[PDB]
Amino acid sequence: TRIKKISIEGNIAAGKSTFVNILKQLSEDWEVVPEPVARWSNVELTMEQKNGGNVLQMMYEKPERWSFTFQTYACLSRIRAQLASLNGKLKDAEKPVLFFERSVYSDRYIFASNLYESESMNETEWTIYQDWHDWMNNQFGQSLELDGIIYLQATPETCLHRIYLRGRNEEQGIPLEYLEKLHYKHESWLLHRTLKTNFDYLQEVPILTLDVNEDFKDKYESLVEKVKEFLSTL
Amino acid sequence: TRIKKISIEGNIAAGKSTFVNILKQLSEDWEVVPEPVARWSNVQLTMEQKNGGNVLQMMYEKPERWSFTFQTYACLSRIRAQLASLNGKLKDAEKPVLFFERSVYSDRYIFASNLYESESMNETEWTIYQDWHDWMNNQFGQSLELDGIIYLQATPETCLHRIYLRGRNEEQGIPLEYLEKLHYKHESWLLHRTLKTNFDYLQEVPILTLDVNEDFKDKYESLVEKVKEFLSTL
Ligand SMILES: O=c1ccn([C@@H]2O[C@H](COP(=O)(O)OP(=O)(O)O)[C@@H](O)[C@H]2O)c(=O)[nH]1
Ligand SMILES: O=c1ccn([C@@H]2O[C@H](COP(=O)(O)OP(=O)(O)O)[C@@H](O)[C@H]2O)c(=O)[nH]1
Repeated sequence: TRIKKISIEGNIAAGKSTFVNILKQLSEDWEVVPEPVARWSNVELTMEQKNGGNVLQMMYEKPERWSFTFQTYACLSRIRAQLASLNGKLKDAEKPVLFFERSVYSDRYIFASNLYESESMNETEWTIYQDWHDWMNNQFGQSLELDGIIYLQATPETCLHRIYLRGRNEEQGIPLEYLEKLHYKHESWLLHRTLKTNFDYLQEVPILTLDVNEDFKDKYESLVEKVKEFLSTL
Repeated sequence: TRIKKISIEGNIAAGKSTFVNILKQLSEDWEVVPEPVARWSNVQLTMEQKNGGNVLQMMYEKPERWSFTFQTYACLSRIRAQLASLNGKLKDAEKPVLFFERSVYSDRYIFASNLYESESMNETEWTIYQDWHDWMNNQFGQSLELDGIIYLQATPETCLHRIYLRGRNEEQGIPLEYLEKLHYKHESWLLHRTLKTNFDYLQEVPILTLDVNEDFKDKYESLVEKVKEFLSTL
């Protein structure tokens, strides 16, 4: 691939969707793959979305019965959406960048891992999942390997506040203590670089850490400048 | 691929494992991919096999909770086991044939389908499975497309008797009425060719139907002769 693939990572409600749609518009060479599960959320037919909608709501109702199915599908959907763009976009662009909202790595090492640590996945489901994940990506990930990661870093308070603001019903019960596990997970993974994964190149992937505690919706030029400077080093 | 891939299909206990190991031995050009789930069954600690054992026994205990997970993993395991042999075997062989015990088609159109009709998979799981199956094989099946099928045909009585003889504990409760659903499924798929699938080339795939009602363990030369004659037409 001659297209640069950057994932944007970070806590629930940190600002990823907002930042990713900001980026989209700043360049014709810049293109986005929104997170498939994002699509599913809202209240136009599509089979993935019918499935996604259903499993997402079953997830809220009973995670210990639907984590493995949700996370398997959430992942496949990601891989195919990212392939679709990798292969169908930015062909005439001279500096092509593809921004992935989140990645197959946060699928496994943040979200699936959490679910297993909450015992919503038992040892068999967790082992089956990582194996399938291992294999799925061993074959298909090859054109998906990330050139860089941007980390939108927000305190859990910030995140909680933003879940409020987003006002998406199903989300309003998410406690601070949950956002803090994820935050510790992200910190470990992208800041201290302690989280050892099964994808070796990850240990050498450049990370950009961006503080998004302060609202950036109308004031984002310095975040974009840091992105651009970052991109020119990859 | 210059290797010929033939799947051996048929009801539980019809004789596939037996016939497949018979074939293995008759030629250096002839090579087998045993069904992964077959592996899992016994005991007397590879990660697939720990997973496979666990989910297989959870399947016996509660199919309506584990059918999706079992059938997802049984299938991935098959795809990767067949890829492994497709790419690592029969390189120096002049007439190379790979015999697959069962296939990704019986995974879906016999076993998964059955489970869905038993209501062990709900509409979402069934829809997510076929889609994942569609997609998994749309990408990876390309070197797996079968050149031919052999159908080992046995009455359900025969099969039941053989489940008896195999003496595998977990299997001893399988009723005749279950083996007859599968048999009707196999008949519909490989005899009347009415079972319409999502893989178009399947409608033109040559099938060899072999009566294995009579024991063939010590008397198989005419079955092998039919196989060889079959193979020369592919
Ligand atoms: O600079 C920002 C970025 C985020 N948001 C708000 O935070 C909420 C959720 O943001 P987003 O969908 O981007 O979060 P994520 O996609 O990371 O989960 C929405 O109300 C956004 O408008 C905001 O007010 N200012
Ligand atoms: O011609 C035959 C075919 C089957 N068997 C026995 O019947 C049992 C079930 O057959 P198999 O395991 O091969 O069935 P499959 O599931 O592989 O179709 C095994 O113990 C076989 O040795 C036999 O004695 N003679």
